[PDB]
Amino acid sequence: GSVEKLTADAELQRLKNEAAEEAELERLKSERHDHDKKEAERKALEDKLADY
Amino acid sequence: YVEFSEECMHGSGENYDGKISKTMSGLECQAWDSQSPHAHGYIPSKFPNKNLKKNYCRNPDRDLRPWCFTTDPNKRWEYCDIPRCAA
Repeated sequence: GSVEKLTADAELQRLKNEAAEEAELERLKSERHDHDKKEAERKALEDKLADY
Repeated sequence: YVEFSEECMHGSGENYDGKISKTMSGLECQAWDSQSPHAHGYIPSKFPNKNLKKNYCRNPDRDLRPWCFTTDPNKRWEYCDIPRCAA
């Protein structure tokens, strides 16, 4: 197995990345940059609370 | 090569091709074409124009300053501190 703990989160981000990969890749790369910094705030308590 | 280096970069440095695989925190950078368990969609093949190779710090977003992914699960990506020109 692999790290599939954030299956829903990864899927959402992937679907967005795939859709934006067309031409909005420039925006996608910037959006993820500002969103991942927020992920550190969410995943901090999220990953801690969620055991599985 | 030497201990006391003297150089400068152009603002953000989106055209930075310098060789460095460490963050400003002295953390080891992960290879762009690697497959450690990370969450990302930055495939080098998607941005061949930014010359993403090995585990060298790059900036495909053209943001404030170059960054890179870390090989430490405690961190995702960190920025790199490089001396920039005054003007």
